[PDB]
Amino acid sequence: RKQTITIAGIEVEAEIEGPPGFVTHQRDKDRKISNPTKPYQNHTVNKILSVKVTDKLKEQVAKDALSGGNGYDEGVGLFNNSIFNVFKEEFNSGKELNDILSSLESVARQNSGAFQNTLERYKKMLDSNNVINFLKSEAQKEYPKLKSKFQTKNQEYIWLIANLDQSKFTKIASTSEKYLEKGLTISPRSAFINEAGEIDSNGWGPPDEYNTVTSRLRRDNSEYRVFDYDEYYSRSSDRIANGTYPGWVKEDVSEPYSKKYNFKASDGIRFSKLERINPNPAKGKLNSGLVLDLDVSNDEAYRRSKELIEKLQKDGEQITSYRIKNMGEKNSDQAFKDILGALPKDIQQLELFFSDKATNTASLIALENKNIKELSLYTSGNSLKKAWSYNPLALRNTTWINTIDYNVSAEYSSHDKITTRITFNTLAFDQEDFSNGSYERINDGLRMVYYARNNEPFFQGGHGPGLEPDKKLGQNSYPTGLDFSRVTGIKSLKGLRFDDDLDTSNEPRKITELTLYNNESYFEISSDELNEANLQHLSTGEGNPEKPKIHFSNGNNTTSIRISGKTLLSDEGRRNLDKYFEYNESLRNSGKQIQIPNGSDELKKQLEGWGYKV
Repeated sequence: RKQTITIAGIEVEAEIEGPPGFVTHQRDKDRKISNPTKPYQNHTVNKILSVKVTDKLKEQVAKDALSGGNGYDEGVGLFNNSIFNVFKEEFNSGKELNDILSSLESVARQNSGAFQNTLERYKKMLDSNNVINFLKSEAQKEYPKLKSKFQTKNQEYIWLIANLDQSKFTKIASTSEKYLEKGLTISPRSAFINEAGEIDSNGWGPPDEYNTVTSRLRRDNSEYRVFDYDEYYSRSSDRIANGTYPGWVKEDVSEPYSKKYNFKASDGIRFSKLERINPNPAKGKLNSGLVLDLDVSNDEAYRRSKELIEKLQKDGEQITSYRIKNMGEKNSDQAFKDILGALPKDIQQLELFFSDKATNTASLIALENKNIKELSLYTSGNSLKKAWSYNPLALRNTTWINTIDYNVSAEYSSHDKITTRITFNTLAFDQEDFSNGSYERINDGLRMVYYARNNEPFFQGGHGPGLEPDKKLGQNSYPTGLDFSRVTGIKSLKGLRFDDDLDTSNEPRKITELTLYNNESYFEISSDELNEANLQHLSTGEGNPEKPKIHFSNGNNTTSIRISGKTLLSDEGRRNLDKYFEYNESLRNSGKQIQIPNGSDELKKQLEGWGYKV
């Protein structure tokens, strides 16, 4: 304990602390609901509690923020970024002081987007104030006779920044000292100057040896991928499309297999083989493998499908992976439980490219006893769309799920197909899960993605892992909604459990969207409303302005909530009864409730019992 580490090329004494261990209970192992082999761990490298800072280091953090350091930011630092080098180059040409116009023609026009955000790095100090005149190189004899001569503020700012004095700026500001005492350097790519002539930033970073997300990706790309690679990088959207990996070369080898399996060139079947650029002499990882595509929306590869995947066993063959491309792109109901069930007992990779137009996750993989699991749930479209859902039990014994190849961002043009992993944010249980009218199996899956596996980066979605993902799981993201639109028995949240074993040390989970099975113009709920859960449904609530959503499979059932049985409703019964309108955009037409003609009719605001549509 109390070792020394080089934070910024300079050795400093630090409170480096042990990385947490993910405690896996025997209930997780005995219910078959842990990750199946070598439990995944999020923080592969240490946190820093504090660095005992010294002037020798906080000086270098300024020299780095000014110069661009000597790493990834070495070219967008505060006094050698791209815009500042276009001015400092032109100002060294011999032209008279009127030449600021030639830099004005370089801050509008095609450069207009790049100057406005790079100017703002200085403009938080460079504005009209008495303090700036100390921070020019030697121009104290050139500024106060020139203020009235610039033809616009967009000239005067350029003549400012081209003549700031680098050796004056060696001072870190207060907020970026506390982040350095926590062990983080300023990132030169976002450093900016404040009014007192001192440096802070919109962004920081740890030293790379202690960088959690870079060390997680540098491990997961090395072990879990089947086709491993050494970098922290995501795959590019076109490497996702072309079935190709960093450090691997892909051969199409289809035509020799076409001689054996009678598929013609147009059919939407290809074989490819991946081999490494350098083979690895070690045991236990592939030096080559096969990827078979099945472009199922071509039709020919959907007729020639189930028989093919099994022919590719009985020929005496050992395929590493499959690319079920364009699932549903030509007709939305397209069935797959037979084809996706046809696979071996061990699978290394699956690329399932779902259609955005289908949104149809038929992926009940039916417990293929292990996947070494480059199980990737990719799409050719809007991968954040709130209609995406997955069955959690369908992943039970897959060792990893692809959540590194996330590519979607604001850049891409309208007319080209991006490709990315899905941000799954809802769970879709299906009709065989609620087996004999008991919640036993749904409480394995609904504990799987909320506790037993909730330190893996896939069982998380649109908040990622939080602070200490292996020890305070209550802080992590989780899939924020339930879809029961395919399991006809479930009328409510009854018998579902959302805190595991130690209810103080992790937050009880909550949900935000709930879709329920329904078919007729009404929805009928009977008397489970006394034991149905309210406190599960409040939308990540701190006193939240927004509301949860409740939906139905048929989207138009306005008539009423219908109610049956002898039982008179308790205090909690009125609470749960209100939540079926309060959260229910399909049904906020005046709170109408049809109690059947039997029993007391004990309420004020409730209807007769007849329900025929006019």
